Amino acid sequence: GNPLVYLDVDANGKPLGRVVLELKADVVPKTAENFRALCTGEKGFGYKGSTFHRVIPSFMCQAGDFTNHNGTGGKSIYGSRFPDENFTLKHVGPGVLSMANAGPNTNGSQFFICTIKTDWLDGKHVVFGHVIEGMDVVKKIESFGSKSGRTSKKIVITDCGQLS
Ligand SMILES: *[Se]c1ccccc1C(=O)Nc1ccccc1
Repeated sequence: GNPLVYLDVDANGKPLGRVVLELKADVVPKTAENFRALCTGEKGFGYKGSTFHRVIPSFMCQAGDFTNHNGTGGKSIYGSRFPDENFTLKHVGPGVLSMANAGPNTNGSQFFICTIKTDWLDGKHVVFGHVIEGMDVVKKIESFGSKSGRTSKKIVITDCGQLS
């Protein structure tokens, strides 16, 4: 069974609700396992308490920098970075979960929820899951973004974990 995980998200302390994600461990087991463990916090670090630090309406929500909270940090459960597992899953449309990176083989903990179908990102970012429930929460996060990515409220993953 592919893991189901959740992120409960706040905007300036007001609960926005829950995003439920399926991690495609059947396709990208190593990338799925990293995200799953960062959600449970079982390695002693992870996403709880961290933020969506970059949000661009009509494009994406970006999160996972739980060390520096600004896009420069994060780390994987394996070490600071780990390779691109494969590019089998594509950026097919809204709700896609994709690893952020700084070029080939630099996956860490940062990730995007992508709202756009684009062949240009295929083969550059590892896709590893999708939104099962809560796309309305994603659009509320989106509502607090801006062209630059700066958010107008502090968007916080107040709790996260594994459902199954
Ligand atoms: Se969508 C997506 C998925 C994976 C990586 C990056 C993106 C993305 O939309 N990036 C971006 C879009 C618009 C402006 C800045 C950055």
